Amino acid sequence: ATFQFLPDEARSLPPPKLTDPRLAFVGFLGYCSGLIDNAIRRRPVLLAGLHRQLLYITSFVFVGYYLLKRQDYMYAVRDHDMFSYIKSHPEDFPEKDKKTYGEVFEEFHPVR
Amino acid sequence: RWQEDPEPEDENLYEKNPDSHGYDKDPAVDIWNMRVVFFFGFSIVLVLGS
Amino acid sequence: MNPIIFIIILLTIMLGTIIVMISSHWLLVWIGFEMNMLAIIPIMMKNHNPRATEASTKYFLTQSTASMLLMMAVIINLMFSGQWTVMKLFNPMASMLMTMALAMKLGMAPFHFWVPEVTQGIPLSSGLILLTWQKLAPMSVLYQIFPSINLNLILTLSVLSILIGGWGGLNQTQLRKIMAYSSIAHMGWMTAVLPYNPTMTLLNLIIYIIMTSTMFTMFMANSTTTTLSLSHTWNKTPIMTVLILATLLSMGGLPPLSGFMPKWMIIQEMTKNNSIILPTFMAITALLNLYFYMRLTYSTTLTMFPSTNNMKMKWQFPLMKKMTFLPTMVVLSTMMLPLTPMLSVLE
Amino acid sequence: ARQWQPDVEWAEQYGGAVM
Amino acid sequence: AKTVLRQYWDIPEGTECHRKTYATTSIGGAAGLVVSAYSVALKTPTSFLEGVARTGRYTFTAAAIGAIFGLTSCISAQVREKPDDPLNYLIGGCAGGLILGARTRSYGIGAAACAYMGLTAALVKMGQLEGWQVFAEPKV
Amino acid sequence: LQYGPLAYILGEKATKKMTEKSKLITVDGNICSGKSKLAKEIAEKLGLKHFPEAGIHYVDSTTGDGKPLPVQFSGNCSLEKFYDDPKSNDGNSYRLQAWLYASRLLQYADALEHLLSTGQGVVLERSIYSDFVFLEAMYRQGFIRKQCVDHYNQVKKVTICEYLPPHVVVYVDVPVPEVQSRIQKKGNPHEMKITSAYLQDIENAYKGTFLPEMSEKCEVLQYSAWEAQDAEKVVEDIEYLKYDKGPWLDQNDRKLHKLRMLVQDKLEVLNYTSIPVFLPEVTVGAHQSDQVFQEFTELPGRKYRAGYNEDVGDKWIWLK
Amino acid sequence: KFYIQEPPHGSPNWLKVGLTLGTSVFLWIYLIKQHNEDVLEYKRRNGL
Amino acid sequence: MLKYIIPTIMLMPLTWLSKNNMIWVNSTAHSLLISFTSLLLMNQFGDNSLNFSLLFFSDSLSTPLLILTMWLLPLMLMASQHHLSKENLTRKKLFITMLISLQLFLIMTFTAMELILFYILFEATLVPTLIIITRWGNQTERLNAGLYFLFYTLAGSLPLLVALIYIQNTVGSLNFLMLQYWVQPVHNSWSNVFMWLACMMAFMVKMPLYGLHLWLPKAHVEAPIAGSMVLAAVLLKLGGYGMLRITLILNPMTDFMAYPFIMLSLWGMIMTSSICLRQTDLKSLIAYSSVSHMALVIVAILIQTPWSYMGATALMIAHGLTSSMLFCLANSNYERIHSRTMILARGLQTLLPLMATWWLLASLTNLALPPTINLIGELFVVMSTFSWSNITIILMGVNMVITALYSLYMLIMTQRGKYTYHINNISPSFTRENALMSLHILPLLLLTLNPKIILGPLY
Ligand SMILES: CCCCCCCCCCCCCCCCCC(=O)OC[C@H](COP(=O)(O)OCCN)OC(=O)CCCCCCCCCCCCCCCCC
Ligand SMILES: CCCCCCCCCCCCCCCCCC(=O)OC[C@H](COP(=O)(O)OCCN)OC(=O)CCCCCCCCCCCCCCCCC
Ligand SMILES: CCCCCCCCCCCCCCCCCC(=O)OC[C@H](COP(=O)(O)OCCN)OC(=O)CCCCCCCCCCCCCCCCC
Ligand SMILES: CCCCCCCCCCCCO[C@@H]1O[C@H](CO)[C@@H](O[C@H]2O[C@H](CO)[C@@H](O)[C@H](O)[C@H]2O)[C@H](O)[C@H]1O
Ligand SMILES: CCCCCCCCCCCCO[C@@H]1O[C@H](CO)[C@@H](O[C@H]2O[C@H](CO)[C@@H](O)[C@H](O)[C@H]2O)[C@H](O)[C@H]1O
Ligand SMILES: CCCCCCCCCCCCO[C@@H]1O[C@H](CO)[C@@H](O[C@H]2O[C@H](CO)[C@@H](O)[C@H](O)[C@H]2O)[C@H](O)[C@H]1O
Ligand SMILES: Nc1nc2c(ncn2[C@@H]2O[C@H](COP(=O)(O)OP(=O)(O)OP(=O)(O)O)[C@@H](O)[C@H]2O)c(=O)[nH]1
Ligand SMILES: N=C(N)NC(=N)NCCc1ccc(I)c(Cl)c1
Ligand SMILES: [Mg+2]
Repeated sequence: ATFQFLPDEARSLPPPKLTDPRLAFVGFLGYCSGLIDNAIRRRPVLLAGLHRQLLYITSFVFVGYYLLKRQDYMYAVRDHDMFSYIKSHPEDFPEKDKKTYGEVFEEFHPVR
Repeated sequence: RWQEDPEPEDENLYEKNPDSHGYDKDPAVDIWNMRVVFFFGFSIVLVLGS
Repeated sequence: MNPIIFIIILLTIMLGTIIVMISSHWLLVWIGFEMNMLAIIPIMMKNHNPRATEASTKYFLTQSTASMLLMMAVIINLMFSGQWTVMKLFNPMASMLMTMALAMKLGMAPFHFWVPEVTQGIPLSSGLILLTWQKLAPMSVLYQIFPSINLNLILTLSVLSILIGGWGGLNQTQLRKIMAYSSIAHMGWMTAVLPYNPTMTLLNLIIYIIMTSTMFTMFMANSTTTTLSLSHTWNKTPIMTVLILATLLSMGGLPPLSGFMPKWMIIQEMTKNNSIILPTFMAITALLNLYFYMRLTYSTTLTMFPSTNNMKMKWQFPLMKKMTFLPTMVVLSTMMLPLTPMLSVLE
Repeated sequence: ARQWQPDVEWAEQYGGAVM
Repeated sequence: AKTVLRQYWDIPEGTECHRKTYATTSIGGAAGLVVSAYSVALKTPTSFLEGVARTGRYTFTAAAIGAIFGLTSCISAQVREKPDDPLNYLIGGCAGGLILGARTRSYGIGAAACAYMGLTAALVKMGQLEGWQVFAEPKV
Repeated sequence: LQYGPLAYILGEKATKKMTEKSKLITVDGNICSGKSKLAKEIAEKLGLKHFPEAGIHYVDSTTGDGKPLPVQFSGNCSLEKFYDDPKSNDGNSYRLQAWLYASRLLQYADALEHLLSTGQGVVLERSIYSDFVFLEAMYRQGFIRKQCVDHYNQVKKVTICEYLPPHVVVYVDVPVPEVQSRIQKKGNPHEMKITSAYLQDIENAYKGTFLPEMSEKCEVLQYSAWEAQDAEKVVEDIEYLKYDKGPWLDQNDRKLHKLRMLVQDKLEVLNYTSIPVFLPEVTVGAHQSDQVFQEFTELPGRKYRAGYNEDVGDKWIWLK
Repeated sequence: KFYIQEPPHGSPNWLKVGLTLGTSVFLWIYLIKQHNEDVLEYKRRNGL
Repeated sequence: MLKYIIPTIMLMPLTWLSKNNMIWVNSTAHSLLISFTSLLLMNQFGDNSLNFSLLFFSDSLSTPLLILTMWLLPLMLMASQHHLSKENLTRKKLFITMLISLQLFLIMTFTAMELILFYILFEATLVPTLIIITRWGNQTERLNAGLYFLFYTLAGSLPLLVALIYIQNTVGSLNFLMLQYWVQPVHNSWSNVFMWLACMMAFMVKMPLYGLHLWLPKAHVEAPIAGSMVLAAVLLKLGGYGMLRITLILNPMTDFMAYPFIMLSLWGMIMTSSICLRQTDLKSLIAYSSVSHMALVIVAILIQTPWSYMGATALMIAHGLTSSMLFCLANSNYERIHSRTMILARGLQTLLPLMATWWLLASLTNLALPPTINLIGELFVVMSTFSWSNITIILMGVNMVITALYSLYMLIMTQRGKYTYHINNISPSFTRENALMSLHILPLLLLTLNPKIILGPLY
């Protein structure tokens, strides 16, 4: 759908687990930003403003959840498009008969 | 040509602490840093590892 | 300048860019460029000095000329297609003129001469808009007309930008002129991949904007505009020097930092198309960028330059600059590589 | 022996109009 | 450019070395003029004669490298009866670099020019044989 | 709200606070000319804020707890050492004048900020506009080098241009022979070493450059030794001045907003006082710079931004 | 030490501290509420 | 590998949250504990490697390199804590952080299944190494050394990135387990000649190959001691490790493409050994000894025989412990006389009798006295190189003669003869220094009892 961040069809995909390792990483980036925010302003890095440090983790996680949801949808679309095309053009994707190594001939290159 | 701090003197760790192990200026920390290296380095890794 | 007037003009700079990006009609695209140009000149002239006047004039003459070749391309396209829709052009002369028009707007070599001079002559905050936000509108047009773009023309502009951007930065001590030649070099990467995968042009544009904003924001933080003044930062804000080092290494494209992601993904899309020589040449020539980034790190973070006695008076005063989004931007400039697959959101 | 750090003569290499 | 390059590429290697020199001298002469035009424009000469004198040097030097390469490379092909050999161009590319050194009157430049021009020329011949694409056409 | 474009938009405009009494007054004069007494008495009668003359430790008095810091944090520049050996190899003479100008520059910014934000006038003792008289006196006597003056003029050019001169320039004329005598009566052993040629150069600079220049842009009132004694008669002269010249007539709220933005940001005020010009007298090597900066952050209340140091009592740091 | 001037951040700004903590609380509730609907709609569309 | 990655990452919080005076004690104690658990990687089977997940796997090539890596971290901390005594506290914690992050990149480099994941970590090791040399080096030339180190590496690495990406397009995967079964022969053509060079030249620069080595003596003379330990012990072996992996997909083209590089190595090892005889700088001498030893490793990898790979693995481990020990010994002299000139301080066996024992043992391993694992590695390479071409025994034999000459020259020049009269600050060896040397030599000699665990996958 045109200019939609997440089209409707994406709802038939399983949403990212809130324990997604990628999401856990995004939350870690939010935490790192909070510490840097304390440092550049010469505040105690770990302790100063935990209300601020908390909004960093939340905002990164909140934004990163939907970015991950669209990331998954866009790869699902890619596979859907690709598999459908292979079905629409059987003559371009033929099923070869696989020989076994007993039959296929490969040259031997000695290491002497 | 500027305002500079001269070249600092070499400090012999032995003069203040003749029993220094060379790990730290503070004697108590110097003892602990020796024990962990020897206990973990030799008693654990090399003996139990071997 | 009145604060309300500054906000209105700044919104008109953005409005013109938005018009270019939502227009389906070539005339409205042209209007968006004129509106953007009309609103950015007063931001260049803000501090009213002979250098700002020179920069504004050189910018106006270059942008005004490029806009005229753009409109000529549009009218030729109307002649040979009888329509105004923003898409592939229907005349090879129209494509050449529009491609050159957009190269001039972007400051790509050999149309690059204005970028170092205009950037040097305007305040840091105006240079930030110039080297980041002003790239969006011309790139959004390229994104839509690339099927008709001449491959030899676009790749020649890419190659020249990387070489001239790499060589030009070697001779600079002014931070604003180092960022200008860095910009030229990075534009070459964005257009080099455009014929093959436009999604990677967007990826490179986005990450470049993040890193460029991070550097300009930290230069603005200490009000530094030269190498030597920047070398005093260690004696004022030691943290700011570590952020500059990390960001500069990222701009240089070193793993495991974010800035390696665009070079990595562009090389991938070019090798899928059996382009080996060009990406190999581009990567090696990008070592010029890494060299004059490395010098900034040496004089800023990895050594301690001589300071001055009056520097001690600054120890007693906190940083007061807004430094908006700097904590978030610096983390995005460095620690994004593990999330590279997220690039499919741009698809 | 103290670690070497840039002096005035070294720093002046970056104070010119060009490199 | 396409026409002159095609003429050089579309005649068999190592045969009719007087023609090849016409093609590589034209490429060399043209490149020298392009340098002259930008140089004259960006670095204004003090007089009309200086501007013409500068153009003559760049165009002659570039054309001389073009002729020698197209001659040295072709003569070695017939001499060695190895028409499809990158080694021929390596010699042809080096000979060009030596001329650049003499015209610039610098052994260091002449020594460096041989290595880069000889190896660059050898790579171009490999590209032609193997089908290497510089500006590859989009395929996927 | 901290002051900024938003606060200016909402109504905070300097023309609201300012009145016929929002004036910046500067008292100048040679050494031991009676400036401080006169300036302090002018301030009380007119109800103005009084800034004592900016010394070496002025900056200390505006940050932290306000007490002077050890001299190594001002660069070891010393006024006493200047009188004892003004031709010292260590360059203390110019390091002092460079430091003092920066201190005056900071006091002027503070004075202007007080005027703009509250509308109340201020009285100062010397300023960045008259600080050069000590520079010239030092040079004529050979206490500093030609390069140092060049450096001073570089810094002054890119800093004094941003500000507005005082409305009133009160000046006290005390000829050198009386200045001589008034120094011994002070009893400071270091000052008594002052030569008269040095004091004459100071006088020549004031009467040669300062007063002629400031007459075109400010109101200048000159007083003799006895004239200065009746502070009430000095205030009477101030109260009936016309005020019909100088750049203050051209100031509008747009300009005073931009000016107020500069003076509230002290690191922007002091930006160019540390330009990378490598004079021996003001250049500090990396090891000395680094070692002293480590000490500074070890001072009480100095490690963190003000309001986040719980070694001096700050609270709620986890919610700030 | 006991600062001569009142620091700009002498005491907490309880309006921002109120809005900061509330905004975090709001966003977290919104996210989990959204994640619930996403899972339920996913199962619904997929027959689960 | 998470059981090694996660604890390594935890060393960063431990250092930063450690009490001001416990940074060296805490980091040393817990990095030694991590080294202990690294022995659990010895669960190796005859046929199948140890494949943990889609991302990481461990075989008998990577396992000894992992154990050497995690062992080297505590040793680097002990060696650094004296010359960093006056450093600022937060700058101490940043120095330890650079070393911890170097270990993190190294253990993931040696266990990545896929070659692009290997490439990214292979390159990530530059950033910490560059920062250590340039930030904590001592002299002016540390800035040039960082630049030569950076650009020599990248000039080779960038072509490798292109080659690896091209391989994934054509083969479909860069997973190393997958490549073992989908490997196809490389036929003659100029396109393949440059694919071979692209795949190998990045690793050649790391070894380093003779001709491309001139960055290494620069880095060693300018690096801090910890920099020199990791650079010599492990970072050089990134090139060898990558070669032993990537040559799988370069056959049979290696049959003739190896000739220029075997000639460089065989002749280069004689040249670099002879240079060692005339070096005036003790650190430069030890640097030039690494180039000579790694020439054997290059030849062994390129001839591709079961004996040569077994010898190649043993040398990389044996060299790693010996070269690191030699750098530490020279550094202990430097920390006294503050000079790297070899002829400055003579006759030190008179003044430091026990440190002369360490000097003797390190020299004996360096010249490959049997049955040290230094000789087991050297001998296997000579055996295989003889079957490659019998004449190589002449070059191999000459190198051993010269190798003994400069190894004992260095011992004789610094430890024997008459002491230098005016150097009067030679303090008795500290317990820290004596333990530092023993933690090098004792494992190195212990491995002669069980040499199989360092012979590699072809054992
Ligand atoms: C599971 C998590 C594992 C951790 C992985 C860390 C990955 C790197 C994350 C980058 C962000 C680091 C934090 C940003 C810097 C802020 C901290 C600082 O600048 O100084 C240290 C500071 C203590 O100094 P102070 O100013 O006095 O503050 C008082 C508070 N105690 O505050 C402290 O005392 C400690 C704060 C953290 C110190 C960060 C140390 C630098 C880390 C960056 C170096 C590169 C990281 C390694 C690269 C490989 C990636 C895994
Ligand atoms: C790409 C994959 C990875 C994912 C990337 C994610 C990037 C996008 C994520 C969003 C990035 C911005 C988030 C920044 C969070 C920090 C904001 C904060 O904590 O502010 C605390 C407080 C002011 O916040 P406050 O105004 O009270 O918030 C209530 C709003 N009604 O106290 C303060 O004074 C804060 C001062 C420091 C803030 C920096 C300066 C910018 C100003 C921000 C204003 C607040 C923005 C609120 C963001 C909420 C977004 C949900
Ligand atoms: C997670 C997957 C992705 C992995 C990619 C890699 C992630 C890296 C992300 C980098 C983001 C920047 C965060 C860096 C935090 C470093 C902490 C730090 O800055 O040191 C603390 C200190 C702060 O100083 P200050 O706040 O003013 O207080 C007084 C203390 N001197 O500062 C100082 O005083 C230090 C002054 C000396 C400067 C020494 C410089 C050498 C150390 C550089 C380490 C950082 C290198 C980053 C580059 C990438 C490394 C892999
Ligand atoms: C399986 C995990 C095993 C991890 C093992 C890690 C071993 C680390 C050994 C360090 C032991 C040091 O333990 C130490 O004890 C006392 C508390 O009793 C603390 O306090 C001590 O500090 C000083 C040292 O300067 C001592 O002289 C003094 O006796 C005491 O005040 C120290 O802060 C702590 O460092
Ligand atoms: C910077 C200077 C800009 C100056 C602009 C100058 C005016 C430009 C005029 C553009 C129109 C030129 O028109 C050019 O000639 C004829 C037009 O029938 C076309 O001719 C060509 O294309 C058409 C295809 O249908 C056919 O005639 C034929 O295949 C071929 O000859 C070209 O495709 C067209 O590009
Ligand atoms: C440190 C640098 C080391 C450099 C090492 C140099 C190695 C030299 C390898 C020479 C062989 C190169 O690869 C060679 O290429 C051509 C492909 O065009 C192949 O030959 C093929 O194309 C050529 C075209 O000229 C025809 O002559 C030939 O009929 C055809 O079979 C050769 O069968 C192959 O042997
Ligand atoms: N070199 C130098 N000395 C200065 C400067 N400002 C003040 N001084 C010295 O500081 C001392 C005291 O300041 P003065 O006002 O001039 O002397 P005074 O005794 O207080 O006499 P009053 O004007 O009444 O206050 C004098 O000895 C001055 O020489 C300066 O900018 N440069
Ligand atoms: N290479 C192009 N020109 N087009 C492009 N960006 N993708 C084309 C193929 C593609 C790739 C990834 C995804 I996710 C999807 Cl949905 C589709
Ligand atoms: Mg006084």
